[PDB]
Amino acid sequence: NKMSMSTMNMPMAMSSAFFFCGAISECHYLNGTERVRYLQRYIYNRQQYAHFDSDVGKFVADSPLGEPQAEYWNSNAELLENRMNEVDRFCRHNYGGVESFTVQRSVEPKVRVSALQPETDRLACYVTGFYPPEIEVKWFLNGREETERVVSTDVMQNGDWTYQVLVVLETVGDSYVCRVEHASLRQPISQAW
Amino acid sequence: RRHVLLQAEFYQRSEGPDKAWAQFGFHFDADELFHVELDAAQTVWRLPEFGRFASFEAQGALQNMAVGKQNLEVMISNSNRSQQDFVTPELALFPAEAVSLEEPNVLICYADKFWPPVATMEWRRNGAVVSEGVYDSVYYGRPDLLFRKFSYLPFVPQRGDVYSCAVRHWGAEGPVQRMWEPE
Repeated sequence: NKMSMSTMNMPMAMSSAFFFCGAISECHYLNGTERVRYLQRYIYNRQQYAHFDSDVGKFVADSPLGEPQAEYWNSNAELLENRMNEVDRFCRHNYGGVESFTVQRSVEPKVRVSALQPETDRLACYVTGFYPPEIEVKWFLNGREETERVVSTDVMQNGDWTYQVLVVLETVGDSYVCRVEHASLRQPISQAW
Repeated sequence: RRHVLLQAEFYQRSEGPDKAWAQFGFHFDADELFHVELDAAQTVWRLPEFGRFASFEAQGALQNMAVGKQNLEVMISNSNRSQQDFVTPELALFPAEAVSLEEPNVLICYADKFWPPVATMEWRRNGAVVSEGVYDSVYYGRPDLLFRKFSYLPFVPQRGDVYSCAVRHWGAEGPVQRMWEPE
């Protein structure tokens, strides 16, 4: 499918240096297209000066700098009609165009269990290469979920549409399992040690 | 439950020295779908599979860039050339996969929480520059209006090798760097 873009509105004109100006056109999806919110943010340097929210239907000044611009854009009903249409021709169109490989993207985790120590004090469960980032990684000792001695890093972004996480069990007939549940998997992975 | 698709574009310039930059890209959740190479008018998909599933007319981004650059000059004036303090990056260096001696892997260098979005990454193996097969991302936004950037170095883990990632942020006194070595 052919993705659509959103135009930026143009604000009215009223030794080393650095200047930055940007715009972010956001589509917020809850239960897919059932609830859709368009937000367009206008930023100068490190501050947002104005936005449009489709739930509001008008520009809102976020700083004194944007106050003149919100009122200038808010005085033009055709301009406001244009922004309100972005919910359909930008947000809904693009959702239909990319849902198959974004919302429905599925990449299976790889699970490795290691000793860390010199005697063993800790078991590492390394889980790598997965998408989406939501994942459950649990340690079992003889079929009983451990929690007390369990330390989890945050799920880390690899930046290439994959994620990783590390779950360490502090511990000393013992059967340890790292169990991984993920949307890519029909069945959880039980990595024994 | 919840998803965000963003079109994020920025236009920036320095004086002393004089330089200009621009970026136009689409993002889904924390990850990049594509950016447009503005000099060549080409849509560059983050993963080649995206480019087989979908398309984007990059000429549209170039039209936005002309508007962006004009917006920049108008907002510089409306603000009486007000400027913000720079924020220098935090660096993390970590492997993509489980490290096994002699198994090809990828080192990730993540520069985070910096502004403005102008930073270069240089990789070193045992203190020598390595550049073959390196991928650098474009600048990804944050809620706090700071930026982050990824670099990737293909490598083969060996006992006693040390790696370093150094970031040069615009206007900093020098590079900040982090080292990594295998287990």
